[PDB]
Amino acid sequence: MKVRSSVKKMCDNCKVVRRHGRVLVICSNVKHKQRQG
Amino acid sequence: GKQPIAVPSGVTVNAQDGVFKVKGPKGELTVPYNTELTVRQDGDQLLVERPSDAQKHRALHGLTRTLVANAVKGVSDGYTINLELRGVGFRAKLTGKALEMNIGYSHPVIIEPPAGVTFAVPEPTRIDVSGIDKQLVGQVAANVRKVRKPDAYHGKGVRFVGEQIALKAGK
Amino acid sequence: MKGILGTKIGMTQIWKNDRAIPVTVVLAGPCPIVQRKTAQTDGYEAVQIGYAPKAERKVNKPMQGHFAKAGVAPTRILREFRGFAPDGDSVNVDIFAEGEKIDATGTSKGKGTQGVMKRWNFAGGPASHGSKKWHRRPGSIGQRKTPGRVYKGKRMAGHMGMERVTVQNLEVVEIRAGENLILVKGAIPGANGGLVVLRSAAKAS
Amino acid sequence: KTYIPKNDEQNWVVVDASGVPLGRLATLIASRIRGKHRPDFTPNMIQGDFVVVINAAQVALTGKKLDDKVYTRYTGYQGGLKTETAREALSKHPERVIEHAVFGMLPKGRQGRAMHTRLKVYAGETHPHSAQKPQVLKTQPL
RNA sequence: ACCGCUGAAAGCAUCUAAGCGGGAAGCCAGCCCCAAGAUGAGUUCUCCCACUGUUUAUCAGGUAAGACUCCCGGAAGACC
RNA sequence: GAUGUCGGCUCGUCGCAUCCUGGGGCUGAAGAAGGUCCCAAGGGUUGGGCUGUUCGCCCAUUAAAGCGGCACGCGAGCUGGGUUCAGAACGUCGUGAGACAGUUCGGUCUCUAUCCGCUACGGGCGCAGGAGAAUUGAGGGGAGUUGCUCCUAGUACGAG
RNA sequence: GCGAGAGCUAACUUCCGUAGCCGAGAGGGAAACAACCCAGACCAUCAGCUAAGGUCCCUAAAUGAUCGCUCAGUGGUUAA
Repeated sequence: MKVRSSVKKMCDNCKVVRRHGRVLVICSNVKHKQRQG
Repeated sequence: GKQPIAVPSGVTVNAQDGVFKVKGPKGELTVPYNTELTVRQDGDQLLVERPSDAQKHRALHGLTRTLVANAVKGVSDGYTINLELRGVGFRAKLTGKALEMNIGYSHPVIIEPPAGVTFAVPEPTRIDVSGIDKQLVGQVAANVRKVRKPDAYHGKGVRFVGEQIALKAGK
Repeated sequence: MKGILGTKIGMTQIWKNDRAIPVTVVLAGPCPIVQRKTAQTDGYEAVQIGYAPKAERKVNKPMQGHFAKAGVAPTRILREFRGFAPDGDSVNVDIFAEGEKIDATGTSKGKGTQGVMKRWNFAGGPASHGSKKWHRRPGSIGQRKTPGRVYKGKRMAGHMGMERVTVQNLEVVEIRAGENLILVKGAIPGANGGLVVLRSAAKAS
Repeated sequence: KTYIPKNDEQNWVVVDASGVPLGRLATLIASRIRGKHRPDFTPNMIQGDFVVVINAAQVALTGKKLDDKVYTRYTGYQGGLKTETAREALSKHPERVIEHAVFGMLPKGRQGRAMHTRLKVYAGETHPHSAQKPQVLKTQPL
């Protein structure tokens, strides 16, 4: 999991989602797994 | 936006109040919704209409329909998911209705189906969770798919037959 | 739950097979039943047993009635036990069984007013390299202009002992009914002649 | 020259807390207690009727009854005596959720305290009516 | 934290905005000890019971149940 | 018309930007062992040698051998090794008296606690009779650690 | 506060210019509080209108009216 302040796409997958007051990043690949929190 | 509504024979809706009550051949099922969420049957088919249209609304909208349409194929055809046990010595037996895992753990894993679910096993290497409520089934085949996820090097443990599990591949 | 009153009596040596074991000989005399509390009278379920006897010439008038209210015979000690019952009077026969683990609960021998080295261990200090705070005396009570006081609970001298205590899970080694005698492994609280209460494991392994 | 006091009065009202927004309700309770449309309407001492609340357990909040509403409570020398609970967490004692949100909207002085005395909540309903043998003018909120 | 079921708004997809579940030496309960001066001062069992004193001595005074005083002790304790 | 100074010792308690134990994502993660980011402060965090030390280096261990705060926590609590009195010495500066980035041996650290606070223990009164005794539990406190061996299994895994 | 030097366009920092206030200023407001905001106390009065500020309850006064904005507790501690 990657908690980064600046969260953005990293390939034509990265699906920026919004679960409980948080900005997430689900990509078909994992190393792209992001999350401001 | 969603509107079509196949309400085949077996059914029996009862929009009485907010408890959009239902009854079919598989067993009377009940699903609540939003009151200001406008819906009932017109002519033959059915439809859930809506007041305002943009978000706070068109969402519950696209929710309810999908939801009721479920109770349909619900009491109409009943639901059943098919799981796959995979890996060396992985195997499920049973006990009454109790799903019985056997997946590498120093001691066996027993799983018990809740109030309206049923376990079945063909070859102690394939599984099945049938039932009435589309949710629970999913909401439980999960609990079974969880007793052991597939690994990134051999994709073992329970999975979804036509499951796509590529392998990292190590040494 | 279950339980009965008793008197400590002393410890001694005893071999169970080839392993000598120290044991605290307790006497849990037969106990009377002088009042059944029920979550319908006292709002809660429980029992009142009695212990040592007492001459009626000592027995207050009111106390007589309470005991007479069950026709028992003035004891001199009464104690409650939650969620218990039986019919008649409570003895250890059948109650505790050889092998059961129990929680003996007497009253610690009273140590009077004790320092910190003794009541809380502390460490006092020196004994030779400069002093006036030889061994005992606590070091410092706090910090400075912050928490310009001392905390609530700081350990300091005080009356040590004379407190209720409970030493859990004791193995009832032997049991001599016909003598309301019982033998427990290990040491029970308080001194001989003291009232000890033996119950079932408060919560055991 | 201004008016004086009375006494031989003790209006015994019974407000209902059901579904109503705790706060609002509270303010109301806190109102009458201290002095509503007031008799001699005076400071010195209280003439503010006696309040009986039923239910309580079914009072009402909004976004937070899990989040935000955290009734804190710091015991002994605060050697980490930081004890707090979610309001929903006050399902053990709804009774206090109210009772302890009103003693706030009430003077805090000598008299002030003697004023929680007249507030008298009950987590129930009809059963509560038992601890109720005097008047009972049910003056619900609004 | 993290993993999820059913799933719209974006006819797909989504742990989610309706909803539902799993989940930490931590939190609350649980264990042992204190505890109604919890002045909102609780509960239960038992005992003693309704004395005397004329607007001149308006309330105290015999007493019940019970207890203190005091004596002799104590595994209780500085004194209490 | 005085807020005692470095370091120890004693006594603790708090934050988390967690040192170890707990849970988790990703790993270039086979397993075992690790890296790293997230959540998480319940509790725990060893004994020696050198130095006044803090620090740090080192011996032997450990699950670990956290970092900081509280007048660089704590002298009406102890020490007094350190350094900012009087003696004396060396080097150095000064014609000198004296001086010092310095170094070195020596050198009285004040029985009596009033208010708050704190630990124990009593007396009063109160709790709508006067008494004996048995309790409910509002609330509050204490405790909350970790290794190793065995078993499963020489399995899963792995060319081994 | 405004205009500059200094200083890290740091400090209840420092030095000038300039206006106001405290100093020599009570009263209302700003929870509390020199100088910020309103306003300058001759004494007496259970009389009245207003400023800055305010009008759920702790306090005096519309939980006011109408059209909107945000579900964060933003409101009730900063930024790329």
